[PDB]
Amino acid sequence: RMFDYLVPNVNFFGPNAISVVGERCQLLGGKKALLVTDKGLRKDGAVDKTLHYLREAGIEVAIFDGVEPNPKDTNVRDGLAVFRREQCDIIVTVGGGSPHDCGKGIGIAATHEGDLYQYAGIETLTNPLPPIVAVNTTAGTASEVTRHCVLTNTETKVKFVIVSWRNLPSVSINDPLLMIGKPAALTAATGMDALTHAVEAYISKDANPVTDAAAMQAIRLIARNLRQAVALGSNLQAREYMAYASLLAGMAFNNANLGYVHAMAHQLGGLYDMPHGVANAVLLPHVARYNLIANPEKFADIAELMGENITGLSTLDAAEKAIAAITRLSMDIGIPQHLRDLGVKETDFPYMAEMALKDGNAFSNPRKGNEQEIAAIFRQAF
Amino acid sequence: RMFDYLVPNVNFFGPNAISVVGERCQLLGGKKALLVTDKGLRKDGAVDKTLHYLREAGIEVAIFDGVEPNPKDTNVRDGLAVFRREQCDIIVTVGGGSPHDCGKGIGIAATHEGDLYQYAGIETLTNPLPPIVAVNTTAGTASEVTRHCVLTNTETKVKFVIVSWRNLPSVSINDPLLMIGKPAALTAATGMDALTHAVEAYISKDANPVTDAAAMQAIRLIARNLRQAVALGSNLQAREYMAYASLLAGMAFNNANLGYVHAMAHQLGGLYDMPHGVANAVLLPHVARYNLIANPEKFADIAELMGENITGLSTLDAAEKAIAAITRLSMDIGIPQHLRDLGVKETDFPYMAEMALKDGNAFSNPRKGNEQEIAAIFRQAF
Amino acid sequence: RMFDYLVPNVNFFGPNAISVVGERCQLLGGKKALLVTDKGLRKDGAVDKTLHYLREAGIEVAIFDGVEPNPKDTNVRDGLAVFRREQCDIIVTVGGGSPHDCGKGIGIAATHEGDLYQYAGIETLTNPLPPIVAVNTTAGTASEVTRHCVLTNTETKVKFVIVSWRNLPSVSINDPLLMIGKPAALTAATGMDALTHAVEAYISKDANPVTDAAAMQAIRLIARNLRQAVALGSNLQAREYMAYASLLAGMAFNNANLGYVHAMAHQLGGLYDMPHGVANAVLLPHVARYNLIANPEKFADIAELMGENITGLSTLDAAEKAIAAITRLSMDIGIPQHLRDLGVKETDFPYMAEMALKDGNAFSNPRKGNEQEIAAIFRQAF
Amino acid sequence: RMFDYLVPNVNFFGPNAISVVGERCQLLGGKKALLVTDKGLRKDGAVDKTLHYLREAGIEVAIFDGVEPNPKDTNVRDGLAVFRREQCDIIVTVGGGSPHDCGKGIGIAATHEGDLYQYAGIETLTNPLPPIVAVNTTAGTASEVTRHCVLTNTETKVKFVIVSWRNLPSVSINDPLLMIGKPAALTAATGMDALTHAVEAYISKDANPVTDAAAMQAIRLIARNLRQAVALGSNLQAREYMAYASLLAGMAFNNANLGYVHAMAHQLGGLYDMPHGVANAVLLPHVARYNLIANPEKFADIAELMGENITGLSTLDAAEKAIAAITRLSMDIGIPQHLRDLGVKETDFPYMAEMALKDGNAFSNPRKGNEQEIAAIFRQAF
Ligand SMILES: [Fe+2]
Ligand SMILES: [Fe+2]
Ligand SMILES: [Fe+2]
Ligand SMILES: [Fe+2]
Repeated sequence: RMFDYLVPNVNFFGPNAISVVGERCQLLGGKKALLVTDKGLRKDGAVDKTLHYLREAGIEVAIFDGVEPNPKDTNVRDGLAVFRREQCDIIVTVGGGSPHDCGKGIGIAATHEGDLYQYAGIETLTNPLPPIVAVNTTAGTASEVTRHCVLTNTETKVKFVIVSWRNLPSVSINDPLLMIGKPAALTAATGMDALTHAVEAYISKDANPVTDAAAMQAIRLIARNLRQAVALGSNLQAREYMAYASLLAGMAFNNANLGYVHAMAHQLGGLYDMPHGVANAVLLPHVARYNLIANPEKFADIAELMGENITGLSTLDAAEKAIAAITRLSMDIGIPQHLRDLGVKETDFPYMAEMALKDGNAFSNPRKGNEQEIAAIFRQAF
Repeated sequence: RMFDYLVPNVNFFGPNAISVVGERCQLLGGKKALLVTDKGLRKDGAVDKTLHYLREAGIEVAIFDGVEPNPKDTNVRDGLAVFRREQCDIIVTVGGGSPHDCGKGIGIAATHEGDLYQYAGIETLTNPLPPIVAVNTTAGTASEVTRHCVLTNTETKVKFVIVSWRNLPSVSINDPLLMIGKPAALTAATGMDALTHAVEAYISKDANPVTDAAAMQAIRLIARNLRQAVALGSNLQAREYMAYASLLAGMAFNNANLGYVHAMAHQLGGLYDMPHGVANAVLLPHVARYNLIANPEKFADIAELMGENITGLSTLDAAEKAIAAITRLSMDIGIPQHLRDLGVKETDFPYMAEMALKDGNAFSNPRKGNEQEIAAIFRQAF
Repeated sequence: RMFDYLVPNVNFFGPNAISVVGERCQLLGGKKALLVTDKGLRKDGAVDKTLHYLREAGIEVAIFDGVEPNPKDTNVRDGLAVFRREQCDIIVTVGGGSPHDCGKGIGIAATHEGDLYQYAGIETLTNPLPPIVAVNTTAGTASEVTRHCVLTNTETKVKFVIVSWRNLPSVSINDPLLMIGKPAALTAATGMDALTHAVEAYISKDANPVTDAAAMQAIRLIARNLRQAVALGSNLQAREYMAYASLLAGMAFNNANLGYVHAMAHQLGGLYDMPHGVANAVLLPHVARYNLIANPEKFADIAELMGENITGLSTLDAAEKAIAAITRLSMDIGIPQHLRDLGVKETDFPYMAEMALKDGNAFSNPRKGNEQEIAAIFRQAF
Repeated sequence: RMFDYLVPNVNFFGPNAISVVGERCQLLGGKKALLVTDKGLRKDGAVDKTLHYLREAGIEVAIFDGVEPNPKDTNVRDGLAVFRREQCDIIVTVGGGSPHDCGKGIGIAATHEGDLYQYAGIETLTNPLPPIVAVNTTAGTASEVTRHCVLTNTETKVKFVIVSWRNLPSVSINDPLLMIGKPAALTAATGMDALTHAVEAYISKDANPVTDAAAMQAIRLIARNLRQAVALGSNLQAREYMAYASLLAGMAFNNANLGYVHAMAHQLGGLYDMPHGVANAVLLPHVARYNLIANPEKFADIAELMGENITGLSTLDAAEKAIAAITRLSMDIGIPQHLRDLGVKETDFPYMAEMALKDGNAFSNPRKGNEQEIAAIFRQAF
């Protein structure tokens, strides 16, 4: 009946947006910055650019590149050792989801009483984190705009979530010039992740008109730009729109939550460490069809948003076109269409399905299923 | 080429969203609140609710209801004394635009070398304000979401603006249950203010895909709800949508700015002190038609968004329908169609145009004009 | 949010439906009947038919005919006097609106302590009335299916209403064979009265899907049958469908209430005592246009229900066609178009409008108006 | 040529409509209720709700929960024993069809001398029953609004029906808040039972425009909500709309009767004791195709009612779309499509056809068949 809508205070997007990193640290009060990034991204001009604007604005910088794909709690432990030994004032995360998830963890662990795993759950944080300037490199996760901090436990080998308004970065930066170097396959997976965020947020039980505003636009932008962005990575106009789309999808799903697509994709990531992007892609249209009966009117909307002609059609028929439209986009941009080829096996369906209902994202799915109905979705996508 | 996007960190909307004010002050550290409001709102059951939930969460309160319809520099001063003498920690603003502006001004003055004018202009603020929670009771202004602080200088009899990311409230609240008591004519005017925010933001030189997400949905929401809401204030559903519409329109124009409608409306409100909502409403269609040639494609979008059938028409014809649609909506809800009836006089046109050209809102208008062209628009609205 | 839906327990309709009056009096335990009717109807064949079947089933009868157009309170006294002296067990009403109100009044006065006017208002009745078998003769009022009883207070001159589930007749009878003799003007007026019941109930604040089932079908029936009915009274099919329409519109309005049409129609009957049917008729399209902004979507349904082609149209344009259709039907059947022609004076509007805003039927109107706005509608129908 | 139309005097529906059970028992003169229910419903909150409001209203209550799915005469015996032993005044049934038929049966046995099977047939009852308040729990049977009481003869093992106006419950209550807990499969089967009531009544020999009004809206509502209701039972709007739909389908079929779908369903219920709703659903599209030639116009209507596009089509082609729309809905909600999978045997068809031809509902079917043809329908549904 009532909703909250969280989003970073100050956000920057457009080509050359990276040029504000240094300036926005001066305004936040940051003297020294912990730059949190990947081993991969650290050798060209991505971390190098923010590193240039940081020293230009007179901000000292100790870097932490020890962030694994799937951010670990020991990554926060080792990361916090730098923040404390080098005495950093501000956190600058640069990369995809992983650097962002880790920078927040460091912010939490540096500000909240010893240990890290104990603060898992809802609004359970007491004191403000150190300022975080999250410069985002991927048109997919939108973590730079999210309330969510998800790390992986070393002890239990199971991920945990910390959901707090205090995890909202102080400033977000989305510069498409930093994204040009993404290989086609990667821009496709991150692109479908963004799509998945948009439709799941659009059809979520927690969907509202304010959230819809962002989700609808994201779906539209993705449908007009994802193909062209994977076609030619140097296409700036396409990159820009993909960047805005992903940021919009984030503003949406941060406040409306997701559904079964992520609930199932996290399991594929759990058992096979399949890339989160592709896991969402191959499942999307199968879960979307399953969700269809829950709100065919909004699926009719999705079709229209994706460019489909909808004129003389019953709502159910227009809804159908949304499914087709999603699989057409999926097939055009290279996405593998069957789990059979991603290494997945049929015996792991019951376990994954069981886990999927227990996943945090399942609660907001428009259709309340069971373990058998989820196993049938997997088999349809196999 | 580059864009910023500012929005309050944490936002609440939906029926009964007032119930979080006390809890939200607790999380921001506020021990004693300054309640900034109107004499007319100060009794019934609207500021008593925010006074109730603040009392149940254990926050002490000093009320300042000395806010004028056009927030004055002396209103900030007098309210600051109450902030200082009663020793308040946090600012709760309840009402429409006036309490929110005056609230921000109080926040500024309590934090920056005492003076009004001294800090007018762009990013001129150095220090964080006291936390501000803003409860909005009007589906019109969106000042609870805005970076602007507009006061009037009694020394010069002319208004001034302060623009800062620090003016952004800590929390915004949009409870449609509070708005229900709004009389028909008032909701007609406030609706059109929002409508004006949405289209000016959408066609603005500073518009972008992200900005546009909010503007578009707001036009769709207003086109579908404003009529219903002026017909029957107790219609909760229409009240809900108007609140989101006004809020989204705020997320749009806060970051894409406005244009000639507001530039011209402030002049009507500067002389005949015409209600801001009605000044926008009466001028909207005429400034729309003027701006048409700057972006026909986006005016075609507006027609579509307002529910018009565009199927076989040329862009220009479709643009025409957006103007028609706006004036139909304007007439339906009871807006006076001619400035002549609002006591406006033709001899004042030249001077009004001159001022409009200088107004801060003039720069972002998609069509660059002169005094003669602006004067002629007035003539078309007489 | 919660709704009641009242209707007689047993209802008969169709050609020769009258053939059950006797049998149904037997089943209710009535040994002797009070026949409550008009002087006009009481000789020819109409109360004679009902008389024949009462005799055939062994029920002896005493008849009361002193019912005025607009049933007086004294009419009830005179009816109760016959009810007691003749020792009556059951009450059979035959006629239009009046004999039904008078019948119910007698029923009330016979079972509740000696005085009539004192029982005005909502659920004020404690005791069951004698069984009432209501045989309807006009495709207009639907009083045979209604919880209301409305008599004129002879001492004050003003009408009063007793609203109770205990006013529902035991059995209703709607035999179209009994309506064949109605003059064209009478069938036009009663038909418009039925259409009014239907549209006001459809757009009422108290409307719901159960209620709308009856109203939608009644509008559809009237659109396809009223012209045919006024053109030729001996047309059995047209009389059948009008009889069913009127009954359905009763089932609707009894439970969703009415609106500004009826609140204004009663005032025209209050001063010039215009026939209720024609008053509603001349007001309908004008009050409808005023109500449009409250619910354009439902007015768009009305256009469709009435046989208009809505295909390419925006909702508003579709809603327009509902007004057009109504006034087309009005004109076709010979309803007078201007109040001026019915001896209505302009200086009576301020009083009438004031009185109309207080009428019981005004609270359920979808648009909340006032003195001036309702006066404006009068001037439009002038 | 002449029609009766029976329905409870007073009906409540909408969220929280249960809150009137106690108040309504007071007005019917009831001092001590016999709560007639299932062991299942009887703990949680639904007979608890009616118990709460009964006791709050000062009504004492004895409870009989020995009602079987397929209520036996011996249940009525046992229920009646409690009615008399505990000195009960009024009967309150809460549940689906079972508690209602059993509640009616007890009411009959309480006022009608000797046995049960004796009173089987039409208007065979002479005495009024004790007042009956019926609180409905299922959007399916609509027995709370019906003239029928069907029990099972334990001596003969076959079923019997008592059809009477006196079987009409005094008050029906339809609170969708009480229907939320129904598992997906049940709401689907009860929904399709409602659908079957609506289409059979629409196309029955005994159909008329009063009856059709309720039938049409029930079809429209079911086509717009059943998919949503089975997808998420906590969907309040879909629950409301299904509840109003079932009620309307009841008001329709109670008066227009049913046809071959029910005639054949009862035999599946007889032999395999298949759930009524699923037996109906699996048969609907095949019986509908068989009945098509009796009335292609109304199937064309049914197609349009279920949202199908009929614009270009011949009546026959439009009618075809109704059959497809029915089966599409059935599959969408996970209804089993083949009797082969319900444990049905082929050489039971001859016996089932014989019995279907003798069933009470067979008479009003718009197509007169024989044993071969009915058997041939079973074969198509196999
Ligand atoms: Fe994701
Ligand atoms: Fe404004
Ligand atoms: Fe009337
Ligand atoms: Fe049934």
